[PDB]
Amino acid sequence: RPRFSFSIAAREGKARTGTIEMKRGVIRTPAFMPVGTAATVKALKPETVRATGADIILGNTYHLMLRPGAERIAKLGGLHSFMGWDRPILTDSGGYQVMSLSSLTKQSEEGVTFKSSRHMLSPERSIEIQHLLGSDIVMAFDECTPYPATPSRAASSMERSMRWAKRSRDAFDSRKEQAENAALFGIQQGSVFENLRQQSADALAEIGFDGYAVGGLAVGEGQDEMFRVLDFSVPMLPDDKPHYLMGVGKPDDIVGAVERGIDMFDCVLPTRSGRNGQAFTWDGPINIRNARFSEDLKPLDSECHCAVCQKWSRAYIHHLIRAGEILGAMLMTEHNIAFYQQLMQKIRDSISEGRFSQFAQDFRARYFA
Amino acid sequence: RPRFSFSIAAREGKARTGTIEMKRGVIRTPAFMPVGTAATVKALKPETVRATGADIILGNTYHLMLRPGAERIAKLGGLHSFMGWDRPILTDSGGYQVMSLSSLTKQSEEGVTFKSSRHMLSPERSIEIQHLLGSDIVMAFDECTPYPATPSRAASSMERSMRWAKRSRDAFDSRKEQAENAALFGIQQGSVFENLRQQSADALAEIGFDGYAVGGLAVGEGQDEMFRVLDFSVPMLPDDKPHYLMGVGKPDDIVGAVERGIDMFDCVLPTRSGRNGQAFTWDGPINIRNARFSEDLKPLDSECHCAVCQKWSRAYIHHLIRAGEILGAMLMTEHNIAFYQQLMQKIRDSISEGRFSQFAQDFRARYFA
Ligand SMILES: Nc1nc2cc3nc(NCCc4ccccc4)[nH]c3cc2c(=O)[nH]1
Ligand SMILES: Nc1nc2cc3nc(NCCc4ccccc4)[nH]c3cc2c(=O)[nH]1
Ligand SMILES: [Cl-]
Ligand SMILES: [Cl-]
Ligand SMILES: [Zn+2]
Ligand SMILES: [Zn+2]
Repeated sequence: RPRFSFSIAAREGKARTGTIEMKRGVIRTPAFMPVGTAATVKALKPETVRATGADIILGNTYHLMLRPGAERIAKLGGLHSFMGWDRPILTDSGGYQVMSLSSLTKQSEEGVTFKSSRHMLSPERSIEIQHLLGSDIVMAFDECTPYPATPSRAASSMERSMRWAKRSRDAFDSRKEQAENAALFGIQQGSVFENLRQQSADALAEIGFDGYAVGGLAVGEGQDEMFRVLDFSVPMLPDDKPHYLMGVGKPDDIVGAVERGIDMFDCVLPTRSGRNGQAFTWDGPINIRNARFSEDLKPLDSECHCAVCQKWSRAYIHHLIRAGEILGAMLMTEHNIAFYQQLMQKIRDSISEGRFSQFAQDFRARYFA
Repeated sequence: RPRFSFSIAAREGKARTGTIEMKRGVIRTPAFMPVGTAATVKALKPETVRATGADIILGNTYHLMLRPGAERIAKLGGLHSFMGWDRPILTDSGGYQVMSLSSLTKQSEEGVTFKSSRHMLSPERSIEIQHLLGSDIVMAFDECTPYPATPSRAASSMERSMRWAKRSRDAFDSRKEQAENAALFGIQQGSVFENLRQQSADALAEIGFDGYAVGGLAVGEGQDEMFRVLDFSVPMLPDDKPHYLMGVGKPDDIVGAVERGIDMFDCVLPTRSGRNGQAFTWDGPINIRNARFSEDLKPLDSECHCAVCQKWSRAYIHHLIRAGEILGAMLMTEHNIAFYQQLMQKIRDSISEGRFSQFAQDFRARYFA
């Protein structure tokens, strides 16, 4: 098995489908990564995550460095062994979460100091933490520019991120075992500004990465604006490497992003909203807590192939979620993650068959009916 | 498959091992029933409950009549279909839970009126609710005498329970489909008083039941007293029918109760304490939240055959429970229920082999070391 090999099997417009081969497994693209922030995809055993179709999951440098700790996880055998997921794991670098979740932060050229306990993150420390975790796809340490931002503020922020991208590249390359067994992705910044996105793409390509994330989106800009930025931003990235849209998103966001050349996604929506009673269906989301479901014997979704829809009724799941029962969170989450994976499968198949445009149209007409 | 057939395969002293054959499955005795009060064994899919070795689970008339409702469950196809457990279910009659959980209660010869919403329970209504649920083993509607009680108060209480036992018998027998497909257990009362326990046993035997529960224990009396009462109470029950000790208990309680002739048990301890961080092991319970487990790579128990102990470390489960993660509750609960089932299996095998006395001694020496 290779360290990292991306092959594009088919295209339709800007959309691509293919595979990333890595030592711990193959990732089918476009891919959705369930989020496992605290070394667990919430309410699911890893075997269940796999059974839904997931090829890779996401972990977080920020959360794990605090609890249970990076050195501790390494001492225990690495993140894969610790949580019982033996397939690829992508870890975010901490750059977004530190600014989102920390009470106090101090930003400088060196990195970010923060209070959880006082800690520091820098390109070097982030790469080392991800090494200790045993991440298969390592993200460069970046700065997610707040939205909105003035052109000048976006520029200075993006430029720092690019300097941090080079430092990330160097730290990764200095660690032989990491460079031989893992991959490193760069993160494009530049807010909503075309010239800055271009400068960022140029800087990242000059350094060279295994894949390229579009950072700084899904930060409150809304779908229209996100799509507008993707329209010009994705073509700036190297065509022959994967394109990863961080933190996206709703099913319609995913479809539109694939139409614009994105290959990889992660989002807490299916897990979090599952726990909250929202189930995804081909006819749009439903809230299972609604009284209309109290005696509904149909499964959550009429076409869904998941184990939950094969066995339990809306009425039962309605009862569980109303009662605050853990099994309710389990079943809703398994269904939602399975729904997301089936969406990705339909996307892959339709691109492979040259009918993705029709799929996107059919999907939207029904989902938003 | 027969409606209800109890066969005793082996004995040692007062202990027995055997089988109850019912239409939905065989129950190996002595048996432990996981508790599924809200139509779910908390944090476990039914397939997982079965994988641990459970032959039968317990449901509750009181909880289900309130939420989601007995007529509703019947309309949806019955409790088995609703929750996805196709094997036997025993339902308590509501007599204990109504007095334990209701804010206001009014007791009379007719039954008990209570506030959850105002509701009523009587022998007739209880049997009908259990019919609507589709219970395989139906409990008579009784009164659990508070502890301590004066001899006279215990007597009047037990006598009412016996009148209610006859009414339960008659209501059950009047419902052809229930009488043909389910079994009915009577419940012995009489507090801690030998003469009252005898009068209760005589009354129940005169009426005739498929099995006999020892009621009115595990109500704060402590193990020494519970064992003292079991010493004289169990021999009063018909030898050729199952003996069910309601609400018991800790592993040592179960072993001692089997030594005294009990065949069936139910308790929330393995599930509830699992969620709270207590794991059962052959060397006694441990609290997985304790810092001493933070880097412990051993499984919860060194001998346990469960899926949790085959895959995950104490260190990981410690992290999950500390983090408030749902997977922590899932794994702890699966292990604890599996532990209880392995205890029952060891009990059955040792009685079968005529070495139960030695097992009880060995178990206690190690568990309490
Ligand atoms: N390193 C790095 N990580 C990121 C994570 C993100 N996540 C998002 N969006 C998440 C939005 C969101 C929040 C709650 C529920 C659903 C979706 N945007 C993000 C941007 C970045 C980024 O620029 N750099
Ligand atoms: N119908 C009926 N049901 C009962 C349920 C019981 N449950 C118990 N004990 C439970 C004690 C308990 C409580 C919390 C955690 C563990 C154990 N004693 C019980 C007695 C009766 C009884 O006499 N009649
Ligand atoms: Cl989540
Ligand atoms: Cl429980
Ligand atoms: Zn489903
Ligand atoms: Zn175990």
